[PDB]
Amino acid sequence: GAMGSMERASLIQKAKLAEQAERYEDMAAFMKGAVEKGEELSCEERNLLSVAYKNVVGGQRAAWRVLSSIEQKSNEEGSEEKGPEVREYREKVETELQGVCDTVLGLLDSHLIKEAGDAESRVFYLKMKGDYYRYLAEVATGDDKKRIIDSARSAYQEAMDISKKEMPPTNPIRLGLALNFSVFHYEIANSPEEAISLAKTTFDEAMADLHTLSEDSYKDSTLIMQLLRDNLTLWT
Amino acid sequence: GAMGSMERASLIQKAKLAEQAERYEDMAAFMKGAVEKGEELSCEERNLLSVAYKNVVGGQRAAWRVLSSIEQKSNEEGSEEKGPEVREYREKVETELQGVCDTVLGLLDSHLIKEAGDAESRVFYLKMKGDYYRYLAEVATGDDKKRIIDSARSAYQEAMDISKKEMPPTNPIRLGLALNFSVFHYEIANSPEEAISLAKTTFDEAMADLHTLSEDSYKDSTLIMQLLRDNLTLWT
Amino acid sequence: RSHSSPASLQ
Amino acid sequence: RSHSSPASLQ
Ligand SMILES: N=C(N)c1cc(-c2ccccc2)c(CCCN)s1
Ligand SMILES: N=C(N)c1cc(-c2ccccc2)c(CCCN)s1
Repeated sequence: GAMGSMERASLIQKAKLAEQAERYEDMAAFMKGAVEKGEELSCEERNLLSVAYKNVVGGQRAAWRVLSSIEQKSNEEGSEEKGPEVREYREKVETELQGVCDTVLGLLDSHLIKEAGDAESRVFYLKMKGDYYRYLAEVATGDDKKRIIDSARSAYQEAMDISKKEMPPTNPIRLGLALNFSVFHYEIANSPEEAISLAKTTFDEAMADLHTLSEDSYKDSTLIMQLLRDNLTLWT
Repeated sequence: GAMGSMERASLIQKAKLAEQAERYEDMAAFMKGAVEKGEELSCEERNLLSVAYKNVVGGQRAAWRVLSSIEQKSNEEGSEEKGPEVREYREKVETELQGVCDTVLGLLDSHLIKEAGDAESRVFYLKMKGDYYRYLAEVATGDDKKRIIDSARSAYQEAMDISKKEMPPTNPIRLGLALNFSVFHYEIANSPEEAISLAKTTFDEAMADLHTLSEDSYKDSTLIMQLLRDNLTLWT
Repeated sequence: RSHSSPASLQ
Repeated sequence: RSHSSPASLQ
């Protein structure tokens, strides 16, 4: 890799600079280089990895949705033939997005997940695995879409099982996992009732545990709880 | 070039799709491919070329300013030594920015300017030449900075001479050129009085010609006039 | 569109 | 920072 010659600490430092400069492709390349040093990642470093790739894939997803919409309009009754260009360009963006998802999944498989023993690291990485399979599912058609959906589900479910046994109901990693699994149910798996039930139960169990928290932890947990509530308002 | 196999019309179409998707690096690559077909560009196509590269270099300039500021703070009295990483990463972004500017300048020199005979195309391209030398000047230090500044000045001056002879004072290309030359004077050439004088004279001469314009042209001209006024408010 | 988690969690 | 021209001009 092009980052093989740079010190691990320098890659981390530069990822933080790239974040400040809103250079998320650079940030992701630096964090990929850091992962490939082979050492486990601290909490802060896991968060840098996630921020970098979420921002990269976020731009790709937004672009894909714009293009896919134009393409669907182009395939309506009464629309003019404009050639293969819309499809080609949507496919170009789609392929780049799938490449980023495959890169992230490859880092998780080689070897972040297998070395992650603490609940906070293991749940974080399994949630990431579910998320990037979910992003693949958003663009999937044809004969592997069911398997991609099942891969997302399986990762989220393993993360949920650990989180419920090992973390309090207000833990922000647990909350963000449940939030994203509920989105999977609603948006990917055609299971809106499951999504609503999960969001409700997650919110209520967190509410009942807020009394145990410091002011700063209360702010972290309630921020994610509000996202659960926002989705419930959208979905009901 | 990687776009050599794609039709000119398809490149233009995809540049417009890339704009809609906010994929400005793609947009620029498509428009570079279109220029390299060797045909002159229409007004709409010149605007697509400029939008694409302005957005690309705009992100680079914003990132460079963030990094350069961090670097200057790191070189204050009492700041801790943090190694070569800030400088290295600022240099990486700077080199990428210079590469984009050199690419644009290369397209203008090979062969957009020499084939541009109408005032609207020639002034547009010479203004672009001044702009991209100005962006180079923003990051220049050492022994060629004076020559880069003079290259910007020379391009802007040739464009100004044509625009004053061949275009009305409200023409939006003429106005945007004068606006950017005034910014050059203020921000690059250490000539704030020249900047203020140019902005004032440009604004007043446009004001006196607004009566000749349709409603739609009036909107185009007054939009740029307001930028001249905004700068005058900042500068005085 | 549904809201998903922010990238940084503590 | 000073304002410069928008990229698209007619
Ligand atoms: N540079 C970034 N984006 C972040 C860094 C960290 C972090 C900093 C120290 C220790 C552990 C994590 C975040 C925690 C998440 C907040 N909700 S975010
Ligand atoms: N796709 C874009 N960004 C633009 C396209 C055009 C244009 C469209 C038809 C004919 C000439 C120019 C612009 C003019 C500039 C407006 N102030 S902007």
